[PDB]
Amino acid sequence: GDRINTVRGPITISEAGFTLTHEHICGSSAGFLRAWPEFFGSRKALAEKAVRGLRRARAAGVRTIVDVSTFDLGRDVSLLAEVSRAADVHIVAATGLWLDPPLSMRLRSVEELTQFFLREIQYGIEDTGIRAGIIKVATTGKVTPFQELVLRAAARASLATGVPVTTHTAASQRGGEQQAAIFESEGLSPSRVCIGHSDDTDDLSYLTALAARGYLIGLDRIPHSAIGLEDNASASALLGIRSWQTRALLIKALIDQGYMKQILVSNDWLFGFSSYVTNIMDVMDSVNPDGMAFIPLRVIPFLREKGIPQETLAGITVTNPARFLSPTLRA
Amino acid sequence: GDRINTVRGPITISEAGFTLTHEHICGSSAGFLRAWPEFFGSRKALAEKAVRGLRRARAAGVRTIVDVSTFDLGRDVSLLAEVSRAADVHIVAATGLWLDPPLSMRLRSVEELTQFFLREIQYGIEDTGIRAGIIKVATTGKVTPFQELVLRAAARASLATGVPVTTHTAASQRGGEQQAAIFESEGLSPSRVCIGHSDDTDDLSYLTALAARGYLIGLDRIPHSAIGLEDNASASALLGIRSWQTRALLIKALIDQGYMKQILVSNDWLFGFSSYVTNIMDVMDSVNPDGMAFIPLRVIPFLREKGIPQETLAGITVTNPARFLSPTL
Ligand SMILES: C[As](C)(=O)[O-]
Ligand SMILES: C[As](C)(=O)[O-]
Ligand SMILES: [Zn+2]
Ligand SMILES: [Zn+2]
Ligand SMILES: [Zn+2]
Ligand SMILES: [Zn+2]
Repeated sequence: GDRINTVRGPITISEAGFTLTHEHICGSSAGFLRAWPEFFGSRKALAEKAVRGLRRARAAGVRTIVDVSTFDLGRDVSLLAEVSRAADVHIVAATGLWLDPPLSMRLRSVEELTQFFLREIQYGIEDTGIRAGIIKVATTGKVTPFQELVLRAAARASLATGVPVTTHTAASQRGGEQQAAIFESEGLSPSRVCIGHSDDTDDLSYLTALAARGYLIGLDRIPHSAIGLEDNASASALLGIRSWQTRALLIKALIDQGYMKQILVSNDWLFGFSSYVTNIMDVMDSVNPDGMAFIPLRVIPFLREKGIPQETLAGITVTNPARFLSPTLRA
Repeated sequence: GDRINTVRGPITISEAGFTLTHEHICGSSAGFLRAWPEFFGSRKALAEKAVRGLRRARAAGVRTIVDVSTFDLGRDVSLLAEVSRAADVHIVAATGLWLDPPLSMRLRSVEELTQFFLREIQYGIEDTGIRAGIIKVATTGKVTPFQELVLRAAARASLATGVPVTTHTAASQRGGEQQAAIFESEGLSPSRVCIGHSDDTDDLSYLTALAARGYLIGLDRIPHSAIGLEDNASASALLGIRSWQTRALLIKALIDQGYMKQILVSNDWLFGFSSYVTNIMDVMDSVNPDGMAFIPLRVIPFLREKGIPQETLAGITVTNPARFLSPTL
C-alpha cells in the first residue's frame, strides 16, 4: 500500500525514483542459466556485464528497474539480487508466465496457476525469500486457451495482493483488447494493468481507447527499431523497420490527448539472451549501444526538444511507475 | 572405463549389481521443483517418498537405478544425490533432452547441443560436479528436425566419452528404426544404444530385428497398465491398456528368440510427476503399489515360473546393464 518489494527487500514508494518498468537482466529459460552458464561465457561474465549496464543506467538517472522475466524466461532472482546490490539499482522481480511454459506449467488449471503466482508474491521465489512485485503475462493472436488461463490467474493473484499486471501482446493485432476483456471479466481494475509492446504499432486510436479505459500503456520497445538490418533473417521479427523517433512520438501523442498519467516507458533491454538465435546479443548491442540508458539518454531529450515539459517527463518516469507498482486494491 | 559415474561419484561395474535401467526420481520440468516444491507437498515430502521407495527396492534386491530424467524433465541432481545416499542405492544421472525442450535448447545447433551434453558428462551437471553416466533422447514416431539434431549430438557425445544412449520411442509407431538410422549415420555402435519403451508394442518382428543389429532393447514400462481404469481417459492414454503380464511376456519372447544379451528391464517408475495431469501419481501408485520393486518382486518370479533359468534372469538384470553402462569407446 506504501511499500514495493524488490530483490533486496521492501522499499518505500519515494525510494523508487526514475523507474524503467519493463526490462530484463537475462532472457533465458527455466533452469538454463544454472545448467549452461558457459552459454553466456560464464555466470560471472553475465553478472559483470549487467552490473556495468545498470551502473550506466544509474548514471543516466535510473534508480529502479522492473525485471519482467518470469519463471519460463529463466528468471534467476539470485542473479538479480547480486547485480542489484553491486550496481545500487533497485530491481523489482516478476511472477507470471511468458510464451514458453514447460509441460508442468501448461497442464495446470487456473486455480493451480493462481497458487503458483501467489506463492511467488506472498511467500517468495524459490527458497530465496525474495517476493515478486509484478505479474507478467504474454499472449499471441486472439489469446489461446492456456493464455486465457494465465491471464485469469494473474488477475486473481493481483486481486488478492494488490500487485499490478503487465502484458506482452501483438500490438499489430490490437491484442490488448482481448486481454482487457478477460481482465475486466475477472473484476480487475484497468489501473492495475499495463498493456505493453504497445509501441509495436502506429494505431493511436487503439492506444487512446485503452488509456481512456484507465489502462496503463507500455511504450516499452522504443530502441527495438534497428534500421539497416534487412540482410538479417531474424532482426526484423525481433527488431524494427521504423525509427525509434517514430515510436517515441507516440509518447507525445498520448500526452497531448490528456493521458500522460497512463504512460509507462522502458527499453525492453537485456544483458544476455539465450531464448533466441546464437549471437543475438552482439546484434542488439551494436544496434543500441546505450542499452538500458537509451530511454534517459535519447528518448527523454528527444521529447524535451519536442516541447514536453520537465514536470511531465518526471510524471511519466517517476510518478506513473510509483502509482503502478504500489500495491493497491482501490481503483 | 571399468568405472561409471553415479551421483555419489565413480563406482566399479562390479558394484552396480541388479540395475534398473530406466527410472525417475521425479518427472518434472526444468526449474519446476525448485520454483514450486509445494506441487509435490514439499521438497522434503518428495525426498522422503523417494527414499522409502528406493529402500524397498533395495530390500527386494535392487542395487542401482538409472534416472533418465534430463534437463527438460526437471532433473534435480542434488535431489538424486540426497536420496541415493539416504537409500544407499546407486543412481546414475543422465544428460540429453526429452520432448519438452525450452526455447534456449530448441534454438541450438547440433554443435552447441554436443557441447552441452559433453559438459554434463565430462565436467558436471550445473555446479554440482556430478557427472552424467548416460545420454537420454526422445523422439515422436517420425523424428523432427530438432530431434534429429539431438540424436546426432547424443551420438557425438557418446563417441567422445563412451557413455551410452538410451531412447524414448513411440514403439507402436516403430520409432526405433528412424533413431537407429540416424545413430548409424554418425558411426555410433548399436551396442552403445538402448531403444527404450519397446514393450509398448507387441511387434516382435520390429523388436527382434533391432536386437539382431546389436541394439539393446528396453522393456522398461512393465507395470504400466490402466486395465481397470478405462473410465479414466488421462491414465489410459498414459499407461495403455495392455496388461503387465503382456509386457512381461516380451521378455520371454526375446529370450526364446536367442537375444537374452540384448534385453534391459525396468519399471519406468517415479515418485513425483508434474509433467502430466494433477494427481496422476496417486493413480499410478494404486496401479503399482510396489513401485520400483515391481520388477524383482513380481516380474522376476513370473519369468522364473514360465521356466526362464535363474542365470538368464541374472544376466538380464546384472550383466546386461553392466555391459551397457560401462563406458566403451
Ligand atoms: C524477452 As521479450 C523479446 O518478450 O521482451
Ligand atoms: C517421463 As516418461 C512417461 O517419457 O518415461
Ligand atoms: Zn515481450
Ligand atoms: Zn520483455
Ligand atoms: Zn519416456
Ligand atoms: Zn521414463
